[PDB]
Amino acid sequence: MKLTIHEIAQVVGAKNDISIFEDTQLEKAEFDSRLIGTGDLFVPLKGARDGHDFIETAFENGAAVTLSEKEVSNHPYILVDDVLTAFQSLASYYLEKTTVDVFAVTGSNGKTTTKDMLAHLLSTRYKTYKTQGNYNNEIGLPYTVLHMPEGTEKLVLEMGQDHLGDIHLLSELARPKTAIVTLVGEAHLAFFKDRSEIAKGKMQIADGMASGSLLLAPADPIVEDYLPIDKKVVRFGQGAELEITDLVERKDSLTFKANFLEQALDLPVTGKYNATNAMIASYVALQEGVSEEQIRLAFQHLELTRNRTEWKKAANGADILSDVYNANPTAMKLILETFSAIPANEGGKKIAVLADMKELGDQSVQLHNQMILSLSPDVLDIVIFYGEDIAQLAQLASQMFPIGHVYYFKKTEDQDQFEDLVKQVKESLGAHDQILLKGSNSMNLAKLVESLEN
Ligand SMILES: N#Cc1c(NC(=O)c2cc(S(=O)(=O)N3CCOCC3)c(Cl)cc2Cl)sc2c1CCN(Cc1ccc(-c3nn[nH]n3)cc1)C2
Repeated sequence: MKLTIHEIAQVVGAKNDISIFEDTQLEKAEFDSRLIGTGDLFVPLKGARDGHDFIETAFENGAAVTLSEKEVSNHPYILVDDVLTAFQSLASYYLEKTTVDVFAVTGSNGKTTTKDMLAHLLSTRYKTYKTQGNYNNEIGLPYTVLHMPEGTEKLVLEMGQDHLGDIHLLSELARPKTAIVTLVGEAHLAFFKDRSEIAKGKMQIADGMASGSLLLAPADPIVEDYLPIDKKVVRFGQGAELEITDLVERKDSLTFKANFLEQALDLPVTGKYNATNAMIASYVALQEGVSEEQIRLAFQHLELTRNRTEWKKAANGADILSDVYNANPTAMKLILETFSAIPANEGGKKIAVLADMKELGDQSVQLHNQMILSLSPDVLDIVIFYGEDIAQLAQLASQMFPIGHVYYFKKTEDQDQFEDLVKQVKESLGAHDQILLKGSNSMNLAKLVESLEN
């Protein structure tokens, strides 16, 4: 991260006199104080708590400077109207400074996303960096940019949306050289009206691109009204310019042929969508001087990530939302908010299962308690709590919810009511229910999610 204090202040329109402080070359930028090391930039954001509360901890951990919306006594600080806007301005600047080629991709559906496939193909030739996990939003994307290893030649940025316009912002921020749009399987759509509005939002990905730049978009007509006018658009799907003409899905792998490729590709995954993802990633990689042979060998060893978190089904028909990514309090708040904003299926309830977050140190109990502000008796019919640090939150919810709408199960260094928790979830979960599970990744949460799926 080639950045100094005065340079950031310049870039973000610092409102304080920065010359008071040394112009130190910075190390990395973090919004999670646990990740701060010597020489870092702290970025205090509105999370489950406002990151301003953790500025002192950041400096104890070695931060050299912090962005801030208020004066910070006894520490170097960069005073701005809004930290996140500053963060985003900084990432956009960093892209201008490094002039890295940016590849923007939407839509993350399973265990081998277009973002991961594309980065993997570009890596054959180029120092390539990419969005890690699900860091694809107004916070994750700027973080990704600022974490790009010095010398990177190609940067693959996934861009997600929760509300229409989210992708416009990210595209205008990143100014992609090239973009890919894929459509997924909504199930239920949270803050989006219908499939058209979904497609509208995804096609904003081309908003920040220069005329004549390449955009891959599906053949599906839902995107038609939203096609850019001044980009080079290439469609993919049955009948379109890019097309899969043959496909064998085996045991645990798949072989397929794309019209524009000389030979079949082999992938060590299953599913239609993956062949499509492979195909469109391949096309772009070809445009970047990667050979078909390089692409074929590359796919012989492709990474599977965690299943990019979404909905599953229990074997009784219920809708499971298991959120494995990001075991931190803000991610807990946020998934609570998202899950809560989904309407319940006709005939069904909404159940949340919450377990202890880990590595919150001395602050663990209070940060769990903080989730009370994200729990609403109106939308959540049953909240079930599992762990030890989460006990006080369970108590708070039991006071704030109707009689009988909360359950707590103990998990300590000795006692463990996992067995009871499982029974209770099974008894409470109807065929038309929605159930959210969120905690750290434990063997038990994993055993639970599995007793439902089975
Ligand atoms: N709120 C909050 C906290 C965090 N929030 C995040 O990591 C975070 C996580 C997310 S996110 O949802 O995970 N996100 C990632 C980016 O892509 C989008 C999805 C987002 Cl959008 C935003 C934030 Cl700000 S991480 C974290 C917190 C609270 C405190 N933490 C550890 C800690 C422990 C002890 C002390 C302490 N205080 N006094 N003595 N010790 C201070 C901090 C770690």
